[PDB]
Amino acid sequence: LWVDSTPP
Amino acid sequence: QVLVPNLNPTPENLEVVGDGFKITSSINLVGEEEADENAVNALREFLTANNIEINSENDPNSTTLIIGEVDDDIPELDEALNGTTAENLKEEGYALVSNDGKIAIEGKDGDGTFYGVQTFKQLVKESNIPEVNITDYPTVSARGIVEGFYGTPWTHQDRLDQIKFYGENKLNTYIYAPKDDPYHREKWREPYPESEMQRMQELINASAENKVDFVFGISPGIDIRFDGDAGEEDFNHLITKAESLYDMGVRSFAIYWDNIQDKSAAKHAQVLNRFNEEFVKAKGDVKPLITVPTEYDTGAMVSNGQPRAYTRIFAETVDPSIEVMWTGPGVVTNEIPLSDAQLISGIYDRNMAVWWNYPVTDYFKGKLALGPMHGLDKGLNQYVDFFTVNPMEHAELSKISIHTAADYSWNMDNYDYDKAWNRAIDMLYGDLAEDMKVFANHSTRMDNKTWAKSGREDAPELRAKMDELWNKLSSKEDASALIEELYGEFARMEEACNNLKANLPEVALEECSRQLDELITLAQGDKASLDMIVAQLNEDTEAYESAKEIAQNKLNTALSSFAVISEKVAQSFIQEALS
Ligand SMILES: *[C@@H]1O[C@H](CO)[C@@H](O)[C@H](O)[C@H]1NC(C)=O
Repeated sequence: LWVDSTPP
Repeated sequence: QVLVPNLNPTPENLEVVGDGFKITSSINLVGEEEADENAVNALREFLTANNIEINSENDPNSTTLIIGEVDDDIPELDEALNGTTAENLKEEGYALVSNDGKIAIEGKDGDGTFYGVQTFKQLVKESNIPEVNITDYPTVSARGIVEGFYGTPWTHQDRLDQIKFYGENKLNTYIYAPKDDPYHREKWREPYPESEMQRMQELINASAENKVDFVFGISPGIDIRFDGDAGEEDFNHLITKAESLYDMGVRSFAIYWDNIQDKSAAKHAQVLNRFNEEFVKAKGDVKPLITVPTEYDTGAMVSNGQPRAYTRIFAETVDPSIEVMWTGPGVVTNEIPLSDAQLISGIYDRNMAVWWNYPVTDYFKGKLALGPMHGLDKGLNQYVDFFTVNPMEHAELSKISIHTAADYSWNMDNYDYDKAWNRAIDMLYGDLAEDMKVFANHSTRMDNKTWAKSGREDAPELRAKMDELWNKLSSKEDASALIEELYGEFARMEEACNNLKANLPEVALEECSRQLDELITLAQGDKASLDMIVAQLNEDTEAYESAKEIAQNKLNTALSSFAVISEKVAQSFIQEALS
């Protein structure tokens, strides 16, 4: 998780 | 007569008052013993770089330059401003006057005096200055960059160059918060090694030289413990870290909570308040604490007009002195309209900080974001007092976008995105600006097809012509003049991109060569697309089938290459022609 600010 | 050159940002009040003059070979410098040390050095470097000596004894035949702050008792300065004053201006403002062989700079404070020299530096072309009366000051009082993206952090030399650049454009804030720096986030408790600390010291020094407030960020959200002896130990860790940067001269701090699993709102704010009391206020020369909540875009903060649980509890607890950052209506988003500012500011009973996620491209790395600030309301200063952009992992080409940031946040109501965009490239690229515009023009819109959409649409005048062609063709009108107009645009993209490849300095070229290649490919496929249109008009099948293979070959190359550019324009044109 978290390589950009992709929503969850 | 001396024309006012391109200035950035746009000064609030400027008036031409004379024909201009040439600055003599050497000048009388006045007030430089009392004037801001950094403003004087900026002025000194510029004078050396342009072969202008400073006299030791006054020479009444020499241009005379007077500089100082309002709070300096220097009466030769007041006489030179000719009734113009910086006294009545807001912090960071200044007055500048050139008539009749004298140039006077009075900053409201030292920051103001430095920015006054920056303006002076932009006004002088080959020794010629215009004769003007300026008073100038920023709309937003915190302006700059949060280095906060995912991916390869900027290098030391990138940062040193960036900071010189901020100074020259009156940006006063740089937030050190790179996601991939282990000591910032994944391993936030650990001290920087001695050599990493020596690169920090250089960075802190260059910030102060350039009037940039260096903000030391830290993101402890991953695994910080909040309660009992563990909460103490982990809090003391924040303190030791912040203290070791304090001890090198840092006077701004940020504690960030974005993109983490733990959503303990009260705990988050409690850590902020504690740090604010035990560090920020206690030290007494430390600027207000900065933060970003785990919920930081309006979508994730608000539900049917009302704050979600995390936001509401966070806003309840967090000290009013702290700056709270938010990205707007989405993470990466077309606009912040006034009403979105109003809503968020309302939840927080404060002026907000924007963390604008453009030109960052960490979420869609094949494309360069090379457009102006866009979709940001021009009355935003009513609810925002702190504005920073999140740049690309590409420091050099980030400059185009940031350049327009300087203009938007300094002189907001006057901001014109297209004018500011042309200025950025004019100022940064020189001889190559025209061609750079041609290329850059195709690389302004960011769209990942899901959650991230922002920026001015790609080459819109060309999209408009592309659409008027399909209109003229389907309603069988003579399109033969548009077709020749379009062959020109496509040949031009190729001509320009080839010139950029041949003549761009390594620093730029190493950031955008794959996208230059991509646009030449697309320009060529567009040319063949038109060839396909023309052989359909001429009922010529031999020439249509072979312009169709060429078009297919170009599109195939662009779709599978890493580089991405002009998706909805130059690229879509070829997809359109193949149906
Ligand atoms: C999420 O958004 C951007 C884009 O991926 C990312 O660089 C940034 O670090 C994240 N956080 C915030 C507060 O925007």
